[PDB]
Amino acid sequence: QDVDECSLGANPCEHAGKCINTLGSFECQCLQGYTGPRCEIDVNECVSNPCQNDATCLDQIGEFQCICMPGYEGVHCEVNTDECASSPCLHNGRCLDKINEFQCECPTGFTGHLCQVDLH
Ligand SMILES: [Ca+2]
Ligand SMILES: [Ca+2]
Ligand SMILES: [Ca+2]
Ligand SMILES: [Ca+2]
Ligand SMILES: [Cl-]
Ligand SMILES: [Cl-]
Ligand code: NA
Ligand code: NA
Repeated sequence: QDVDECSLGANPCEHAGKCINTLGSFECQCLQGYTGPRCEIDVNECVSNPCQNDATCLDQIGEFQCICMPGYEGVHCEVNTDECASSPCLHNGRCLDKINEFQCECPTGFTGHLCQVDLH
């Protein structure tokens, strides 16, 4: 004789998991982001510290999201944004990459941060 645990008053599977009856026991089909025999674990997607460079990790349902510290980008904030990519230095100035910052080394005779000032 078998008792259907799923048909009973309450659902033994936590977090809206699907209850599937078996002979002798029961099993839980968990939703994305939940684990355990009764879906009682909210999987920590931030447990392995996936966010890099002092970024903040958000433990979400079935996913993680990284809030990047200024100057960094990407899903894991792994990319140090190249501020020289957009070519900010006018009149062909040398660009030096920093954090959320660029450094223009202006040609002769220009100045100073974007090399826009013509000294004539
Ligand atoms: Ca059963
Ligand atoms: Ca989670
Ligand atoms: Ca940078
Ligand atoms: Ca600047
Ligand atoms: Cl992210
Ligand atoms: Cl300037
Ligand atoms: Na981008
Ligand atoms: Na300038």
